[PDB]
Amino acid sequence: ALRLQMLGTGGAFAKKYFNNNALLYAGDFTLLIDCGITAPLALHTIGKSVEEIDAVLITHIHGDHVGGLEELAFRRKFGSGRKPILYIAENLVEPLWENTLKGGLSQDGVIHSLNDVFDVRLLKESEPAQLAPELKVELIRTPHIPGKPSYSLYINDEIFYSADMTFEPELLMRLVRERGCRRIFHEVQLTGKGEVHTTLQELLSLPTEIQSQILLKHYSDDMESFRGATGNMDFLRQHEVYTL
Amino acid sequence: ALRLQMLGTGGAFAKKYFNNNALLYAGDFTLLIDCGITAPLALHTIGKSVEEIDAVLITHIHGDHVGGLEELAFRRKFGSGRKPILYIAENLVEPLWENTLKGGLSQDGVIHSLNDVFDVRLLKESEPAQLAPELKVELIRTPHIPGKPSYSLYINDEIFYSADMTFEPELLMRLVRERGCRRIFHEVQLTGKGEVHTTLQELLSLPTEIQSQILLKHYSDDMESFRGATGNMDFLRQHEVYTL
Ligand SMILES: [Zn+2]
Ligand SMILES: [Zn+2]
Ligand SMILES: [Zn+2]
Ligand SMILES: [Zn+2]
Repeated sequence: ALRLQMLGTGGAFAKKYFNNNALLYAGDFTLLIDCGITAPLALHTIGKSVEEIDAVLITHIHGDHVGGLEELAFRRKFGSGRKPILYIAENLVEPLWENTLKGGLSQDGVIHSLNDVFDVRLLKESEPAQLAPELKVELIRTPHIPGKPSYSLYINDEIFYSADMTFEPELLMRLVRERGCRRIFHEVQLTGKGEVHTTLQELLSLPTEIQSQILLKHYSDDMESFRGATGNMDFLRQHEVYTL
Repeated sequence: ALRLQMLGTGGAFAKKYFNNNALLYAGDFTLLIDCGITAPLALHTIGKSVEEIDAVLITHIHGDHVGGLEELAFRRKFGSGRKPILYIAENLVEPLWENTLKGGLSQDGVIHSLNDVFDVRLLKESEPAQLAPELKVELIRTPHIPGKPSYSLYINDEIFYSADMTFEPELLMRLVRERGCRRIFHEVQLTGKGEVHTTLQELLSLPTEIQSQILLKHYSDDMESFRGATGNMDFLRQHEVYTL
């Protein structure tokens, strides 16, 4: 059975919680979903070696989702030398390398492209990929920063992992209505206007049945002020291991 | 009098110590020297608001020195809106923006260049700059990664801050002999071959008088195994406030 453990559950600036990055365990296969500036410290905190990461999947380009990749890449290069598999949309490959990782990683005789530190495997929007015997993943293009591609994930045909996105209640409802969706992991912006994130006020306007599927992530340091005030939804606990 | 507090004293992969980033205090003026993936968490740990950072100086492009700049930039943009001053060599401006920060920070109507999030002030190699009444800083070009510009700092005409560099004992000796150098903060690679860092074995070959000036930084998680074995040198303590 698939297992999920969040390395962190926090929004980009939270300090009680690490960056919102997920570990999925399918048998011996370990997928890291996003790898922010705190992911190395978070891995250390739960006692997980970078050698145990079989693949990394990148949902969009922001420091709390890609800022730890340089450390992961170098440590694997200097350790066993095994390049982690990197799952990513084609339209994020060039920005991730050319505008994010190249500055620190590149070195004349040594590292020239993403392929020198990762085993790059492109995912196509709405084309499911069997990552491992019990782990199927489908990218869904969703909005976050205008003009920048960002993605959510549909897992094993029944788990929606929102990653970072603005409010899309028809998407949620359609996944539950047409695609068998049973569990939803949704980011939430607890205070302020939802310009590039989904607010708690927005999620509370969802129908009761959709709220019952939702565990909340990517949240700020005031999360404890809201415990018990999220209707039928609840907050993911950082480092807890969930089955499914 | 000038004061120094390391946000972290660790090498790039250390987990007992944060990334090797320095705070300098000259009266009310606060300079951050480098801003790695751990710098936001380290600032939080010592209770320092990002609003108190008056300027940031970048010695070279690596995640443990620039990987926290995206979070600093965004938090200042969304907070008081005051752009931090960024001191940097001209030949690092384009790689820092185009190949490191642009991917996550850029946004069509909003952020197009480094100047949209920083007040960029170029430093010239070997041209001292008075940052504040009691803080003069001079970039010295030193080797670290072949083909990449990286810099050390000469402060108030008498403090050498090595930042990241390979072994340059004639430089040290010449600064002590010709330029009045009284204190040296030097990176150290405790184990392994010194390909892009200075090893402890190398520093131990320095003359006794030069060792007496040196406090060690950028060190790995096995630092405590070496305490008392560094001749007349000693290890910097993370978060201690030093006068000078
Ligand atoms: Zn995020
Ligand atoms: Zn984001
Ligand atoms: Zn370094
Ligand atoms: Zn470096």
